[PDB]
Amino acid sequence: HHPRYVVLASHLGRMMM
Amino acid sequence: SHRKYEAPRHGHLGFLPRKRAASIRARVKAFPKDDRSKPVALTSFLGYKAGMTTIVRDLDRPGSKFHKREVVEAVTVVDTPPVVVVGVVGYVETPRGLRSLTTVWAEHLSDEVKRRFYKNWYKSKKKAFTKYSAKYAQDGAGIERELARIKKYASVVRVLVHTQIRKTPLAQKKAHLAEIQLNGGSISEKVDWAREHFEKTVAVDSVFEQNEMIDAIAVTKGHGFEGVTHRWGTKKLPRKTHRGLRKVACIGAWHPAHVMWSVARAGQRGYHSRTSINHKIYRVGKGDDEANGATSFDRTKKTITPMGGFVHYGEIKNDFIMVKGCIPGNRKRIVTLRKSLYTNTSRKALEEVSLKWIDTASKFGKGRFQTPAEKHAFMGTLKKDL
Amino acid sequence: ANLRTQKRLAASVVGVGKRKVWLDPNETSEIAQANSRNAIRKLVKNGTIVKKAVTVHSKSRT
Amino acid sequence: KDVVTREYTINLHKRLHGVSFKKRAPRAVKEIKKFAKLHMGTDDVRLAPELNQAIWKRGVKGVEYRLRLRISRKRNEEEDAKNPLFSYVEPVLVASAKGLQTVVVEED
Amino acid sequence: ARYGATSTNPAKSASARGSYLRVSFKNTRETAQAINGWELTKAQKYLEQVLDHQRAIPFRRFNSSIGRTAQGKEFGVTKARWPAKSVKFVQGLLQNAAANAEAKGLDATKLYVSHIQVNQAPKQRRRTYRAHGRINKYESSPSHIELVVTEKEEAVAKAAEKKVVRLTSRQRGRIAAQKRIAA
RNA sequence: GUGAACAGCCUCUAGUUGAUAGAAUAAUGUAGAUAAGGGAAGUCGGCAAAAUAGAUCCGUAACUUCGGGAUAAGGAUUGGC
RNA sequence: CGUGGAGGUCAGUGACGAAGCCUAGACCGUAAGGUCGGGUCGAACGGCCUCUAGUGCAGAUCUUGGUGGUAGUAGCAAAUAUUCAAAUGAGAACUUUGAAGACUGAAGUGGGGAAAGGUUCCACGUCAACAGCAGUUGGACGUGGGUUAGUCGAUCCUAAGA
RNA sequence: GAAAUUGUUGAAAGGGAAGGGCAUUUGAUCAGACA
Repeated sequence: HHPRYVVLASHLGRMMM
Repeated sequence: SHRKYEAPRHGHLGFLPRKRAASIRARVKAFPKDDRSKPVALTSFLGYKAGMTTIVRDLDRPGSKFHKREVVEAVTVVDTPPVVVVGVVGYVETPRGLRSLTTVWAEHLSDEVKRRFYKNWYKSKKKAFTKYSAKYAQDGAGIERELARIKKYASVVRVLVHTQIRKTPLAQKKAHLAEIQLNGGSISEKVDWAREHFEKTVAVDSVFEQNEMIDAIAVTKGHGFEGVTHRWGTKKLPRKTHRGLRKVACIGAWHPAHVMWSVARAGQRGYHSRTSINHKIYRVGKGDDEANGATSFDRTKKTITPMGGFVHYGEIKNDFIMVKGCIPGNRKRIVTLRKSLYTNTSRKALEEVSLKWIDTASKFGKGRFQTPAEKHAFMGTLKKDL
Repeated sequence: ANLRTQKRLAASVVGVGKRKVWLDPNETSEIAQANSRNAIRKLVKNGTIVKKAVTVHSKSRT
Repeated sequence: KDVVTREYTINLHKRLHGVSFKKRAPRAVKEIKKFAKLHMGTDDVRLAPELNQAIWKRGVKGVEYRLRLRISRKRNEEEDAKNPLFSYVEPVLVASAKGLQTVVVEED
Repeated sequence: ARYGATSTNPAKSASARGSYLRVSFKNTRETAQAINGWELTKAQKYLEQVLDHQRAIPFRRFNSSIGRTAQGKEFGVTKARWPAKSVKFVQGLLQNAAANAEAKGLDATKLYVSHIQVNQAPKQRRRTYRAHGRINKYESSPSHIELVVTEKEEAVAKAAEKKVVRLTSRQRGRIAAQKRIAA
């Protein structure tokens, strides 16, 4: 069977602020 | 916002689209203006490009620093055997353009000109103008009634001429066919001249003179799909560019929200139809003349062909026209020469040229000798000599 | 004919590597019947399996 | 349609000019099969093992500029062979394989 | 033993079929459509030439992003290919169909492919491994194939309806008038 | 074997010849290169690449916790018989 | 109006075909829906008067299962490299044999072991599935054979510790 | 043995979407008063 997990997390940078 | 530093655009918008030409012949869009006063004569010619060589001559240009001094210039030779006239076509002026009205062919057409009407000659019955030739019959009423209509109605008369390919060294056996406009004389004299010249040849010396200025039309050398940097000369991106650096960075703004025709994009480079202008003739040689390459100041019996033959062409054995510089096209290709469309009175146009020496060292390398007799004198006997 | 096991046994019996053992290409049907180390030891005598010579490494230039 | 044998010379320089080094000897094999077809009209061409050694004598990228060959057109004895005839190429042992022109070899 | 829609006389046909065959369904459909309606002799020379690479199968529906070729000209198409593996299967079933026809006594010359169809079969499934430890599928696509060959015939239609005309009273008065004026 | 060297390169004993293939050689790529004249004018920044390099002989500054700096810097030689 | 079930009745329907499904075939109702013809099928279902409720779906990044367009598309491009002949076979670029050219290059692509796996070891038969191409080959599938100790280990002693 | 999705056969339409509402022309298909 196929176990699954959180795909990527992080590596999305940051925005506006 | 506005671009920070200005600069001219890359490329010319008058030469769009940059696509392959429809035919290997570049077509003569415009012929010289007519005046009925002079004699009948052709306005263009057909030839085959051969190669290039070098010329040394004096300069007759009062005022310039090099007046009465030697100068070395480049020239390109065009193999031009005589052309054969095989028909006449008449054009009427209509409110929505010119329009052909009749084509009258000759009786006997050579094999190499009727190869132009077959794709698979080797398995054909050679049925071409077979029924048309039975029109001359015993009287020729049909043919002479057709010519009557051209004299009556046509305002522009042209002539169909096919080049004698078999004489040139090309492996091709099919002969080109193109239309040349007749200038000079009444509409009556024009169609008579064509009829007398059916199956007859027209040599190059009867069209061009030595110091004329002419225009060349031919299809340029092809290269295939090409990137932006060598199709439009765009700047290259810095070294540290992800996803390539031979690309145009910005291909437009957010709005209009469509890529504009003015942007540089990759695609076909080469194989276009071009019309260069203002080329001065330097020699009108004769095929059956030895010492085609000699001059008043040289005086050595040698022909125009370098040692070992023009690379990728062969040897010249017919008439030829050498012009100052480059003409569009690559070697071996059909090239059509035209008379200029205006009277050029500049000093360059009127200058008369007398050559001093034509080059014949081999173009297949760093040639050192001009004649095989010159090689033997310098080197002396070798082992392979008797 | 699949004579892979015959090379293996031949190498140990003749006492060399598999790169140094020769099997006669015209005696396939004979070698195929040799499933014992006795049989391989009898073909070596016959000449159906021969020991290839060692490649030369001459010390002359040295 | 006839049993005929002949001797040729093949200029392998002009056929391997520009070819990648790891593919010079293999491609020469293919060109001797193309050459035998052009002259004998047999789709089935069998190269002798001794010819294979002549080609591969100097590694992948050491093919000889010219090779003298013997092409023999023969009959197919095999049942249900697609083609009645087939060719067979062998090497010819000579000091220098240049300066020679094609010539027929008599059966006996 | 039940086939698809057909309209030919069963007494003059012989059929063959094969099921659960591991060959691409998209390729095999193009192969079958190219033989549809041909005479049996012509189709079998045609397929042999596709293997020999002299002719090509015109690709019509399953043809997105494939290459162009000069051998689609005759079929009116610019994209075509040479499905080797799918030609062998269709080639095998035509041979079976010819064998059945001679068992029934049909005349081997008039046969033609009056029916051929391909539809999907249960998948065969596997696993592929992707970056970041993700599993996906790597399935196949088998196909069912069937066909029928029939004797050609010559039309013998006849005995059609007369289509009697029903005249009104006003019309019959006119027609009677025309008769009296002239014969 | 070469050499200071279980560096790099070639070979002997032994072991593999395993990684989907055939055909052409477009643009854009990844990896490896070379460029006339100028020589950092590029860039936030000599980022990247280049130039130096082994061994023998000569010569080696400021400063110094007197041990170092130091392979400073700068030159010359090198094959075969 | 429609659904599962319950009490009464129609002495209701049915293996001479109940329920279910399909039908640009028909009729009734504004509608929710009811009714009939045909084809498929094979065993139990409905009208009317009442009772009762786990009682009606287009959505919830809804739950489980099945299937598409993308699409015969992206792609199967690291580790220098393959080639000629015969044999076997329905079939050979990939198996077996022979000849050739190459590589690991003795801190190896060699020769053994420790932890860990558990029969993968060897033979015979064999190719539906697995070896992201192929296969006659295989660490695959079916069936069997195989691991011999007074001396090599465990066992015995003690270390941190229990 | 339903639906999604799919092959063949038959009918029809197709200038940068398809689908729907009112009305009729054309093609196909259905019922009948009937005595």
